[PDB]
Amino acid sequence: KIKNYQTAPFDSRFPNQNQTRNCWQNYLDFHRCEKAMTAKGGDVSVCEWYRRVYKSLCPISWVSTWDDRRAEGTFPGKI
Amino acid sequence: KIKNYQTAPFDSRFPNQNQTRNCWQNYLDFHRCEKAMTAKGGDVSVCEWYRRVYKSLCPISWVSTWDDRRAEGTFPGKI
Amino acid sequence: MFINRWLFSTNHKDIGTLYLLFGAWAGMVGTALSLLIRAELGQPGTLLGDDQIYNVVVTAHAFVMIFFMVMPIMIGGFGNWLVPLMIGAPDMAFPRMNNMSFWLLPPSFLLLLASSMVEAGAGTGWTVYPPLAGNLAHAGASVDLTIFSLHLAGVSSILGAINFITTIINMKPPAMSQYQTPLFVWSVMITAVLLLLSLPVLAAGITMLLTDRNLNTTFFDPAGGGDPILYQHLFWFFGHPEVYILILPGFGMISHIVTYYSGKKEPFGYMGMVWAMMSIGFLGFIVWAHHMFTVGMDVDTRAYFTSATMIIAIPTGVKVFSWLATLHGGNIKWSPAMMWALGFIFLFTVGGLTGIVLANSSLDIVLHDTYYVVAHFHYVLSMGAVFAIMGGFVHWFPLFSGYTLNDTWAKIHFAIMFVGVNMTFFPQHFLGLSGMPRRYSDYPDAYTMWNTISSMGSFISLTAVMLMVFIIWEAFASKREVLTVDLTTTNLEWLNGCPPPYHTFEEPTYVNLK
Amino acid sequence: ITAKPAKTPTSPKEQAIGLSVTFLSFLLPAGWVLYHLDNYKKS
Amino acid sequence: ASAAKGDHGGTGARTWRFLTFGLALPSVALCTLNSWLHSGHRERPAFIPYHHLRIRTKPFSWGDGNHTFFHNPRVNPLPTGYEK
Amino acid sequence: FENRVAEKQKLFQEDNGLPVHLKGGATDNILYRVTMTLCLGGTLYSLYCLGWASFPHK
Amino acid sequence: MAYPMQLGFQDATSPIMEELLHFHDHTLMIVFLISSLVLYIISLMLTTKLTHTSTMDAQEVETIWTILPAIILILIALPSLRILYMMDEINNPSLTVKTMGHQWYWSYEYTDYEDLSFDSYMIPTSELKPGELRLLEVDNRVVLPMEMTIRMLVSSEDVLHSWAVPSLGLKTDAIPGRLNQTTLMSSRPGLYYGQCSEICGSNHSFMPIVLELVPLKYFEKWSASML
Amino acid sequence: HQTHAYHMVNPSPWPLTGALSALLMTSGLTMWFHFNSMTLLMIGLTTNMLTMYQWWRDVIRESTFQGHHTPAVQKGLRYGMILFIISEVLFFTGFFWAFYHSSLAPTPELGGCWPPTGIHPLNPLEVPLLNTSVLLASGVSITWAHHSLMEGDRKHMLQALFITITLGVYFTLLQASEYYEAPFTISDGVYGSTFFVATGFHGLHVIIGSTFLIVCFFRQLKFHFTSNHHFGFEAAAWYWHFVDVVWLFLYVSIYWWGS
Amino acid sequence: HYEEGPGKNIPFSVENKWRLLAMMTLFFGSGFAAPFFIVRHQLLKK
Ligand SMILES: CCCCCCCCCCCCCCCCCC(=O)OCC(COC(=O)CCCCCCCCCCCCCCCCC)OC(=O)CCCCCCCCCCCCCCCCC
Ligand code: HEA
Ligand code: HEA
Ligand SMILES: CCCCCC/C=C/CCCCCCCCCC(=O)O[C@H](COC(=O)CCCCCCCCCCCCCCC)COP(=O)(O)OC[C@@H](O)CO
Ligand SMILES: CCCCCC/C=C\CCCCCCCCCC(=O)O[C@H](COC(=O)CCCCCCCCCCCCCCC)COP(=O)(O)OC[C@@H](O)CO
Ligand SMILES: CCCCCCCCCCO[C@@H]1O[C@H](CO)[C@@H](O[C@H]2O[C@H](CO)[C@@H](O)[C@H](O)[C@H]2O)[C@H](O)[C@H]1O
Ligand SMILES: CCCCCCCCCCO[C@@H]1O[C@H](CO)[C@@H](O[C@H]2O[C@H](CO)[C@@H](O)[C@H](O)[C@H]2O)[C@H](O)[C@H]1O
Ligand SMILES: C[C@H](CCC(=O)O)[C@H]1CC[C@H]2[C@@H]3[C@H](O)C[C@@H]4C[C@H](O)CC[C@]4(C)[C@H]3C[C@H](O)[C@]12C
Ligand SMILES: C[C@H](CCC(=O)O)[C@H]1CC[C@H]2[C@@H]3[C@H](O)C[C@@H]4C[C@H](O)CC[C@]4(C)[C@H]3C[C@H](O)[C@]12C
Ligand code: CUA
Ligand SMILES: [O-][O-]
Ligand SMILES: [Cu+2]
Ligand SMILES: [Mg+2]
Ligand code: NA
Ligand code: NA
Repeated sequence: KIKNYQTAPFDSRFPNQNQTRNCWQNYLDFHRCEKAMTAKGGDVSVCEWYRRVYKSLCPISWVSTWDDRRAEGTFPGKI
Repeated sequence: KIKNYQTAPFDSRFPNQNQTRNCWQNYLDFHRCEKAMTAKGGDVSVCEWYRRVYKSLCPISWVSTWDDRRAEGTFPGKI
Repeated sequence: MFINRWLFSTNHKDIGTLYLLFGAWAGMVGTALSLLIRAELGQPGTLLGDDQIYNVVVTAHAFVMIFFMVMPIMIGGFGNWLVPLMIGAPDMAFPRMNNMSFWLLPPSFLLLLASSMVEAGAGTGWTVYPPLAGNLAHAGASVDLTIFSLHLAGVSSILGAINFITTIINMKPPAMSQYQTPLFVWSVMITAVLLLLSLPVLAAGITMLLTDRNLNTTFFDPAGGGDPILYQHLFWFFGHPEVYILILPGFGMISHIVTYYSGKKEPFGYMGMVWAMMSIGFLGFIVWAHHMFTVGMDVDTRAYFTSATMIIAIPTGVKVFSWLATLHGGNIKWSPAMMWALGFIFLFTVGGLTGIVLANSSLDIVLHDTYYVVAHFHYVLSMGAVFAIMGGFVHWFPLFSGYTLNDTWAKIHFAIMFVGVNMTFFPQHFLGLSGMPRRYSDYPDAYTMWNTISSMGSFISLTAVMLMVFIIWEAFASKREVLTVDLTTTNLEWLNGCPPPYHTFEEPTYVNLK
Repeated sequence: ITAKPAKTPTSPKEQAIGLSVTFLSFLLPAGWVLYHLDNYKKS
Repeated sequence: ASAAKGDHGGTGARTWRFLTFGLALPSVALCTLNSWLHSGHRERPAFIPYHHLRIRTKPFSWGDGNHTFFHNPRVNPLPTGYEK
Repeated sequence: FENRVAEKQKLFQEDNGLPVHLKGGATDNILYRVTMTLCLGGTLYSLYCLGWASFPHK
Repeated sequence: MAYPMQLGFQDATSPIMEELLHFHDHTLMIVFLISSLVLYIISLMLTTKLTHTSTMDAQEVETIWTILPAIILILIALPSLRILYMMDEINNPSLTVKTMGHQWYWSYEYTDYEDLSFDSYMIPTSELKPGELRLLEVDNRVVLPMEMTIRMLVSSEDVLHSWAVPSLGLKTDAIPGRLNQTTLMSSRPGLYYGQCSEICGSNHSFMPIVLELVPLKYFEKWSASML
Repeated sequence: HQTHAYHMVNPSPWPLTGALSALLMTSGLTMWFHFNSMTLLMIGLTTNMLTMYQWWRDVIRESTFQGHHTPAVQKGLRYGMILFIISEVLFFTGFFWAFYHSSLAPTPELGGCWPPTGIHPLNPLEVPLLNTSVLLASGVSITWAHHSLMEGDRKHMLQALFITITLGVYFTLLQASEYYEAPFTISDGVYGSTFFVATGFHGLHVIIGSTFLIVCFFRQLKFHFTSNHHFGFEAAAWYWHFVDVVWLFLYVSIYWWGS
Repeated sequence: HYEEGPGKNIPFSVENKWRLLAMMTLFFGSGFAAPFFIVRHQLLKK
């Protein structure tokens, strides 16, 4: 929808070797957006940028663990 | 999801006598949401809650000034 | 009387003798471990086992060499024997606490031994990084015994530091200022300040590892919000000062030996030597993260640590050139101690220079955790700290014992050791540049030739160690009693004869103020 | 340095004994363990 | 920088006793009153088995291995929640 | 209380050859022997525990 | 990879590794010079019967032995820091690949589009095919496009490891709970080897890295083949 | 036979018994953590207390009763105590470093925030503030005690020292109660880890410092101190101010800023 | 008081050079041998 996505671009908020927070922020951003587009009457397609970025950057086991905890009700970030 | 909106409810983020940041944050949130929707195609109607809250709380002259500065390119908050 | 004298001592000389005996015994243990290392690597394949037994050996090798051989010999041994004599003092400030610094060390060593006998040992590296050193990857008592071993060694050295600083500040003749005390006394004072400040941070860090392993803290465990990298900061905030602690008393001994056998009354540029040691001590506290250039730190931080590390070359070079300038114009006595000290100056310089190579964080990416680092620190330790130890031992053995060594045998010993250490460690530069990692029990086939040569060198150094033992025996066997030495006017520790009486300076020296 | 003549001089023969004993005391126990390495990795 | 007094003719025991009884112990008394006002127990919160809390990587060396050293049943839940 | 420091000064300066840790009299010897016996016995016991913990057990 | 009797660095496979080679040459020349001057001066001090044993004034000569080393240090630090900031520059990659360290093997994830992941284990010596390299081969190599800027993200699922490829100038520690980034660019196709570079237990010596660098079209063919 | 002023100490067994006590306490902690047994640890704690008791008893014999503490000897002990306190400051610095490291960069496991999700900190205006007033007050009362001693006033020295000790005990009982009431534990992630290990080592030093003050109290009851010579009292006061300053740093850092 | 002078300021006797040789051999030899026997212990344990 403004795509041709290849991989996550440089993000001036996360310019250093430690990219942990970049994965974390985009995972939060995707799921906050996805929740907003459900509870208020919209389309998750608007959330797609964050989805591609976090999927590109985040270890699969981090994503999997975070998803399990969101389902368990123990995810400690705010969504 | 469903209205019956009367006025802005108590917000634990802003529990004290100074409500300036409550007005400011809901103004930012509305216009951030708006920008996100208008781009990816979707509907500004999902932004409606923030619009009602900032309209309830914010002095007209603040909204008017902030709107002028966004049009001018001099709005100092991040949207 | 034997128990009163040797278990209940309050005498700086006897306590120094205990440290020297302890450190010599520890040197045998550390030498045996080093040979087991080089036997594993002496041909391609596996000799002993996988990396666990191998790295229990490596870990123990480093702890024994550093905490039980170098520091007890230099600081407990030469420091206790020489510092009071060199300032005319009748003993140390806290003569009874001094004995406890000594007797904490056999228990510390016993705890290290126990760590290697229970379970599968602590195969962690002497750095003991979590999570490998945590209770999932190193379950059981071994790592905890290692932590406790360090705690006791740490208390030993902290109390010893308090003793040396107090003695050196408070117990000089009233006319002697700090700028009239000998350079070896300065070197022990500065070493003691570094120990006082650095060991408590290590103690904090290893205590947090103990509680992560046993009380369900998560200082270093990301599941609790902890960070393995925090441990590394705490460890290296101690561990860089620690290598200056290992070399500074050596610098002080080298200054005395080079002065003496150049026939000089004084080292060249005394105040510059004091300045340089103080500068090295200070800069040694602000460079620790050069042990961490590959952990993911921001580029500006890597730049700062590159720069601050390299600046230590400036005061160190002042000392090297001042030793050369002390030789300059001397009536050179080619004694065995002089040979140790000359080998020190050159080989310490090579090792310091490869340290400056590693300070460059860009090149350190490729050199970190390879044998280039191993080559760097064995040049400053096996050919610096150890050469200063051997030079001071041969130089002062007649003072401590009252007997002379056979100089020809001591020169042979130097010659064997010089060949052995250089054959052992010089090829390790090639192994490092070409990418052989540290802490490996086996290596890709291309690395065979230099590992084979390095292991052959390690056996030559073994022959030197064995010969030393024989040389010490021969001296005590023949009983040539010292009569006089030269240069006593600028070497006060000799002026009460060999060995000095149990109590010296009961009547203090007379020193006036003109 | 100057020194009195040796109180109990150690002849070249005595030195050969002391040297040999010293070297053997290092070599024989380690040698025995290393010789039997295979015997250990199988028990 | 906020204080407001005088005192220094020359300092001694009488002055430090004056400070002890006239300032220091009254401050303790007042903080003791403040504390014995805001005492009384907060509404204990719903249990959520967060994975960064109630850490258990090895059993504690006392009791059943699963209770902290100063465990308070009223306010310290176990990894499985509050006790009965 | 009364100041009896002078009588302790006389006791601990008595020329009887005793080291300071024993100069208080027979109580000192008892406390020393208790301390040293616990230390040496405890140390022997720690060595037994090493031997036990050094081999697969339990 | 290293070869028998090698003395120096593996041949550079990336531009940054070439820069490091030239910087090492520069610094090693200085190391050799200073080492040899100190050795020479030692021999000079020791080879004359002339003596001078009275007090010598030190002030003048210590200006020279502080200023000259200071200048040398600056001449090392200038190119050293240039290369440092070069490595750090924004480069926008066309591909992100993750690697996770384990006891004792590496896994790889290519999740830009497809959700591809696999494990990469050392080939035991008893299984090497003839002519393959002891301790260095893996069953599944890191297939990558040559001549392109690649973002590698490194972490661990257990203890510390470190992901290294010496001929690309790469070594990035693998730390659980942390996602470390490095940039990879190979000038050439081929096979590029490295080894775990943080002690990690029993088989630290035996969990190598093998990159397989191929043209983009061949990388795309390989990716497409994994659907 | 000496004509210097320094102290040649009688040969002593307490260094050896102290070092053996360290062996027994550490191997005893190992036995407690890994082989379900407190026996060695209890022996080590007992021999450590016996060692400290007899060693410092002998220092009192050597000084109050035998006269070996000349001004030069006293000056050495002043340096020794300052250096010891410095080493203890650096020990605490390591725990503050851990605290700021974790709290300034909270990881995703915490919620990416500080305090972590699910942590409910104590109110720093309740018992922690009271504890702060208690230790500050005790710094005032110990200064009154010091001046009374210097002015030769036995009664007010004893009163002021007793008040100082009472406040140290009050702090310790308040902290024990706060530990019991705290809804978070040492196992509650890095928040609980930094909180309990740092304030716990501090509480240990309060108990040590209070014990030292109690030793001084009984030595004062026995007239050991002169109005000019009382270094054990000075050392205990320095150590007590150190304990007070560490508390202030804990209060501002962990209880207040980290809440 | 204690004995003083060469060979008297040490916790071991040098009165007889062959007894001394045995002592020094046991002393340094035991330290050098210990790591080999610990390695054998770990190898034999399991
Ligand atoms: C006492 C003896 C004991 C026996 C043990 C050995 C002792 C060490 C003595 C050995 C005598 C050393 C003399 C200089 C050695 C340089 C060897 C070399 O070719 O090095 C090459 C480089 C990398 O080079 C390359 O990438 C390309 C190499 C190929 C060039 C093209 C020619 C192709 C054929 C190559 C033929 C070989 C060339 C050598 C040409 C030879 C030129 C000298 O490797 C390196 O960086 C390794 C550098 C290690 C860092 C320390 C350097 C400062 C030491 C100066 C004093 C030495 C102290 C020795 C330690 C003390 C020594 C006394
Ligand atoms: C005696 C011990 C000792 C000493 C003195 C030193 C001294 C120095 N060390 Fe080293 N070092 C160790 C023991 C020591 N080191 C150990 C044990 C490790 C590894 C720990 C581990 O991982 O286990 C290590 C690791 C280590 C690293 C980490 C490498 C890695 O792990 O990737 C670095 C990086 O900067 C470093 C640098 C230096 C420097 C710059 C000096 C400088 O102080 C040297 C200064 C001296 C000179 C420069 C030579 C004399 C000077 C002149 C003749 C003047 C002219 C010279 C110039 C102008 C350059 N050392
Ligand atoms: C003081 C420190 C010191 C000394 C002297 C040595 C000495 C030696 N070391 Fe040491 N080594 C370390 C400290 C030291 N080492 C450290 C810190 C590490 C890293 C550990 C880790 O990675 O965690 C290490 C790692 C290390 C490795 C790498 C292991 C690996 O990465 O897998 C190797 C391999 O060859 C090695 C070999 C040797 C050899 C052959 C010697 C030989 O030169 C030894 C020869 C013998 C002597 C030098 C004699 C010693 C005895 C005395 C001086 C007593 C004299 C007696 C009297 C005066 C009475 N060492
Ligand atoms: C429930 C009970 C739990 C107990 C657990 C054990 C802990 C308790 C330790 C408490 C410390 C008590 C110290 C008592 C010292 C008494 C001896 C003394 O004070 O000795 C004085 C000298 O001081 C000196 O040695 C100065 C000596 C300084 C000693 C400092 C002690 C601090 C110890 C800290 C150790 C633990 C570290 C924490 C772990 C991380 C004697 O000199 P004066 O006073 O001038 O007298 C002479 C005049 O009379 C002449 O006119
Ligand atoms: C994990 C578990 C680890 C357990 C480890 C336990 C380790 C050791 C067991 C310790 C047993 C201690 C027994 C009492 C020691 C008292 C020493 C003391 O008080 O030493 C004094 C000097 O130190 C001074 O003052 C300076 C002030 C006194 C210093 C007292 C320090 C005690 C040691 C505590 C550990 C400190 C670690 C610090 C850093 C974290 C007196 O020195 P002396 O030479 O005696 O006399 C001199 C005569 O002139 C006195 O009349
Ligand atoms: C890395 C440091 C180690 C250095 C290397 C030591 C150098 C060699 C020392 C000699 O050691 C001896 O070698 C014998 C073999 O020559 C062994 O006898 C063994 O072999 C004999 C012949 O096969 C048998 O008669 C014996 O029973 C059997 O014990 C013996 O045990 C061992 O003590
Ligand atoms: C330098 C010192 C290093 C020390 C490191 C280890 C410290 C603790 C070692 C363990 O001590 C042993 O542990 C057993 C287990 O807790 C005890 O009970 C044991 O007693 C009998 C021994 O078989 C049986 O009843 C049981 O197996 C068992 O409970 C046994 O008495 C005791 O000595
Ligand atoms: C390494 C240490 C952080 C340790 C931590 O993670 O616990 C941090 C804390 C403060 C930092 C320093 C301060 O930020 C000040 C400097 C800032 C410069 O950009 C780098 C050097 C500089 C000197 C920093 C180096 C390094 O990153 C420091 C020392
Ligand atoms: C001033 C001080 C002591 C002089 C004295 O009182 O004897 C001397 C001793 C060592 C000297 C320093 C060293 O010689 C090293 C540097 C030499 C340079 O020539 C000047 C700065 C330099 C850093 C010197 C400054 C100053 O002259 C020092 C610090
Ligand atoms: Cu994985 Cu080393
Ligand atoms: O540490 O160099
Ligand atoms: Cu360093
Ligand atoms: Mg590393
Ligand atoms: Na091998
Ligand atoms: Na006073």
